[PDB]
Amino acid sequence: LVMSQSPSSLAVSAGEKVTMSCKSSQSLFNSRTRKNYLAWYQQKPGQSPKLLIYWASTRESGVPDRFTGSGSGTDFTLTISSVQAEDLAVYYCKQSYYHMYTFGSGTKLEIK
Repeated sequence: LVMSQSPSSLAVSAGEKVTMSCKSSQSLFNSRTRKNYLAWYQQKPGQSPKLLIYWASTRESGVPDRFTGSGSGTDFTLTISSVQAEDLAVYYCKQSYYHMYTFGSGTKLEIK
């Protein structure tokens, strides 16, 4: 199982929308619970990881609608509506199915 994220680095202006990908070499869809065990985390410098989305598209309580997770099977997407200064961080995807390769390599988000 290979988890791959892209792009590695995103540099945009405030207010812009961005999308990032997380691919898996194997399907993360479980025919039992019928859900994709893929989550997205926000990692700021030295801070504790922050859960943004789980079950591929379920937004964690406290997270604004600006963060949206989508996709199924092998291709997943994290969308951030209008990037703001507080969004500056590295975003990682984590799969909880086979569990051979847990986290993706991450996408760094910055402004300007």
